[PDB]
Amino acid sequence: RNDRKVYVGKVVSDVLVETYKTHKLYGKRVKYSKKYKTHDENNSAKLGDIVKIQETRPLSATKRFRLVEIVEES
Amino acid sequence: PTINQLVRKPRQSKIKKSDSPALNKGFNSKKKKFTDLNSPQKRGVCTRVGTMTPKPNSALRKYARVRLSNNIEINAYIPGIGHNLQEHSVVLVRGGRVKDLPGVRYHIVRGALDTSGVDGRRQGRSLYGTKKPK
Amino acid sequence: AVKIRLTRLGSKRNPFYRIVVADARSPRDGRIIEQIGTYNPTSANAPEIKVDEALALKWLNDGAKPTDTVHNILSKEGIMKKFDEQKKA
Amino acid sequence: ANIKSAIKRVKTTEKAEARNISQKSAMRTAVKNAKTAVSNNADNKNELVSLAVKLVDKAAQSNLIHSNKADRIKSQLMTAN
RNA sequence: GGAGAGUUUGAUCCUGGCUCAGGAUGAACGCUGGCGGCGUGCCUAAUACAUGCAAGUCGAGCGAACGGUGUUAGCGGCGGACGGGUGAGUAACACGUGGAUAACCUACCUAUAAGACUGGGAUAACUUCGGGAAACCGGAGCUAAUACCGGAUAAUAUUUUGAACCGCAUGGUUCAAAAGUGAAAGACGGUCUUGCUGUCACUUAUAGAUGGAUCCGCGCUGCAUUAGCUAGUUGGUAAGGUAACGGCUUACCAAGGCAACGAUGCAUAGCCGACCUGAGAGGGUGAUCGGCCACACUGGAACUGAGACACGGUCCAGACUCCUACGGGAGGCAGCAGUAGGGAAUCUUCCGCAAUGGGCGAAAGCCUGACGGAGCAACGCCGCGUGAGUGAGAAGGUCUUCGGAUCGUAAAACUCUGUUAUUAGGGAAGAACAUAUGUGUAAGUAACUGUGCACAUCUUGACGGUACCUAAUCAGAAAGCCACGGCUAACUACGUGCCAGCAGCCGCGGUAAUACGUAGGUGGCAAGCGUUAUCCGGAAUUAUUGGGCGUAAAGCGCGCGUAGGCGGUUUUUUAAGUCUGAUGUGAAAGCCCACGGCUCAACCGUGGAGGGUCAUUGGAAACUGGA
Ligand SMILES: [K+]
Ligand SMILES: [K+]
Ligand SMILES: [Mg+2]
Ligand SMILES: [Mg+2]
Ligand SMILES: [Mg+2]
Ligand SMILES: [Mg+2]
Ligand SMILES: [Mg+2]
Ligand SMILES: [Mg+2]
Ligand SMILES: [Mg+2]
Ligand SMILES: [Mg+2]
Ligand SMILES: [Mg+2]
Ligand SMILES: [Mg+2]
Ligand SMILES: [Mg+2]
Ligand SMILES: [Mg+2]
Ligand SMILES: [Mg+2]
Ligand SMILES: [Mg+2]
Ligand SMILES: [Mg+2]
Ligand SMILES: [Mg+2]
Ligand SMILES: [Mg+2]
Ligand SMILES: [Mg+2]
Ligand SMILES: [Mg+2]
Ligand SMILES: [Mg+2]
Ligand SMILES: [Mg+2]
Ligand SMILES: [Mg+2]
Ligand SMILES: [Mg+2]
Ligand SMILES: [Mg+2]
Ligand SMILES: [Mg+2]
Ligand SMILES: [Mg+2]
Ligand SMILES: [Mg+2]
Ligand SMILES: [Mg+2]
Ligand SMILES: [Mg+2]
Ligand SMILES: [Mg+2]
Ligand SMILES: [Mg+2]
Ligand SMILES: [Mg+2]
Repeated sequence: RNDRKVYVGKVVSDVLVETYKTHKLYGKRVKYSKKYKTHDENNSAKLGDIVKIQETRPLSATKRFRLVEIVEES
Repeated sequence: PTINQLVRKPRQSKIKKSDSPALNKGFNSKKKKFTDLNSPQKRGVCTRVGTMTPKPNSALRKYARVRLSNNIEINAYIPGIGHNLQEHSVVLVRGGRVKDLPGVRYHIVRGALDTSGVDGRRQGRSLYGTKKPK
Repeated sequence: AVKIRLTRLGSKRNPFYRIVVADARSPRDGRIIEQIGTYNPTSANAPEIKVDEALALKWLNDGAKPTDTVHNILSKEGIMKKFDEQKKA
Repeated sequence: ANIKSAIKRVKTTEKAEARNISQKSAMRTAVKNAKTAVSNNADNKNELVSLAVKLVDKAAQSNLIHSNKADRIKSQLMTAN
């Protein structure tokens, strides 16, 4: 078929997906994070859990991801 | 500084400033606002011709007071020996400050608009707006 | 519709043509789908036709239509005969 | 306005708009009537639904509505039927 | 593939700024000006626009009228959403790059299949009676269609029953198997049998192709002397809505959402390929060509349509302009020219559809300010001229230590040439076709006509009698600009006397000025040469490459401490960084290399290379990160 983007992150409100942005001029890696509002269905996950998410069609004004699996419990 | 300091606060180069600021501005009459255009010359009208004394040097250096087409007042030097300028003359003004004359940052173009060429000039005539003799 | 047509290159009084597959609405020298050859009508001896025969039949079988001059070019290279023979067979 | 074919297009647009308005109005009336008849289980709720389905399909053929909108309207009646 | 120099001192070494030598331009200005080729030419007022042209076409869909087979207005179809312009708005999924849609739409085109049955009623035109200055509007009748509308047949489309199999959650692909429901058109030909049949056209279904839409990762300017922002806001449920998912909209429920990783606000800006500069790392720009977006006097809408919320369409509101007979009417150059205005500054109210491309048409063809050409401008680049050979120190100018020196083999004189120029003679390519006419073949036919394919004949050039070529005649028409103290190539005389003037810097001029002005000579360039403006370089002068902080500018007065940055030794493990292959993609044009055509060169063309912090995927495990 085709593959949808997958991320792993920590719940910050019941997902933060911290990544690195290498500096264009100096070459140093700098940590940056982006919050991915995701769809949890039956409110299963809680704050601090490390979760896996997958990209979906728009679900609301800002939700574009579905929580597929919980990796590390809060 | 450290690499981390440079990442937090990158280098910043000094901003260059223009030696002829009155040439790099336009004026929209309809909107009564100033533009930024970088012209090489500007038309203007002579408000007050006259002379001024230099700063070691000693002379009576001829100049004119000009209101440029962008409604800015400048002091412009009149090069060459003799000129035909007076009040209400229409002149073309170019860049180039004259040392020893404080507050005169521009030159009047000889042989353009109402300014005549220098009379009797035979060497470097194109700098003084003089046609080729004979 | 989709056309097989000539886009102009070269310089003044010295035309050179690329043979392209393009949307009819695209500007003559603008966006194309795929180039399939060249055409030089001012060459010294031969008009220097350089058609990619496998590409031309794929687009002809996909509904692309040549302009009048491109039809003559494809005919001079036998592409029109192979197109008609493959359609019946 | 200025161009001869633009002037003619004003007339043909007005003629099409008048026909389209009538057919849209009739189609919407039958859909609303069929919707009400379901919410009360009338004896002829089947005839009113069949009429509404007939007109919605004719509007889609006339490009008055998209086929996707006709399908969405058709289902809403038929599930409730 | 990387150059420095001047300037702070009596002199020095540092530090440090300043200035200069280079390249470039949509340039402008001054002086000057021969030609050819190729390109480029409103950067300012998205200011206002006189006039002409920039979108039509189809009589083989239809009736009528006027003319003698033609044509006009009208109905109808298709086009007018392309092509062309502009960069105002926009800091945003607008754009670049990489993906996703199991949340999408798609006229014309192509292929396949099944069809194309049976009825009806309008109305423009038109005739007639009016009303209005006009724009135009009313009354009465009349009439056609591939216009419009009923009915029949057609399901893969919808509902329900389920089932099998599969995916990434919603789900998706089939298998059914019942119920509703949805079409269409003829024109011109052949054969004739009024039946069959060719082409184009029509309907439905399914694919392909094309075009469009939405979403997401990363990338995107300043200002913190801008720190709080949001209340459909953030999520949920339901309904409505859309091609489609969705606060897209509404109702109710909850109080979320964003932000120091810079929210928000203000300002600025269309973005990219590219372009200029630089050794590179970088810095600067978006005119021209190409891609994407946005806009069309300002603001708000919707209609038709496959597609528009539509530059040369409609409706409404506003500013402005124009006609009026005062009731009323009309308009939108950021299309091509052109005008006025603004400005330092940017062109013809040209020719043609011959070529390429586009719309309509069966075709002939018509339309096409796209486009192809011509005109103007040294605005740029490239090429060629303005003569060549021989010619011992003539005159004239300038200087002179009045011997001479120098302009100078320069001139004249003798011969020679004709690129150019003038006159005349010839004169390409760019043209491929289409149509028509013959034959042949393929499919189909009962057969033919026709259709596809092939060969042969026919017509067609705006530029333009242009390029080019040939002959004759004549050195005759065709050189200017800046500079010469040092940087920096090239010096003397006279005039002037801190005046007049020069000047990028150092500075020059106050009576013996190589710096002012002129003259002779010389230097540098040359149809150009200088000046100004602007950008990069020199500038290691924001220093990642590549700088500093005792006294030159620079260590917070000093603790405690949050975020962040960084972090000792070893083993196992992982695979985010790192390394190494594969695949896809990074358009075309451009730059660079190679080759080909232009007499050369510019330029043009062809084939490569390059350019990602790109994605996906297979390996490695030392280092950084995770366990
Ligand atoms: K000194
Ligand atoms: K044409
Ligand atoms: Mg030929
Ligand atoms: Mg030219
Ligand atoms: Mg402009
Ligand atoms: Mg205007
Ligand atoms: Mg007609
Ligand atoms: Mg069709
Ligand atoms: Mg019809
Ligand atoms: Mg702007
Ligand atoms: Mg450098
Ligand atoms: Mg519609
Ligand atoms: Mg339009
Ligand atoms: Mg217009
Ligand atoms: Mg115009
Ligand atoms: Mg003016
Ligand atoms: Mg054509
Ligand atoms: Mg016309
Ligand atoms: Mg000039
Ligand atoms: Mg020297
Ligand atoms: Mg001088
Ligand atoms: Mg003297
Ligand atoms: Mg000097
Ligand atoms: Mg001098
Ligand atoms: Mg030259
Ligand atoms: Mg610089
Ligand atoms: Mg510099
Ligand atoms: Mg330093
Ligand atoms: Mg220190
Ligand atoms: Mg001190
Ligand atoms: Mg100090
Ligand atoms: Mg201290
Ligand atoms: Mg202190
Ligand atoms: Mg060349």
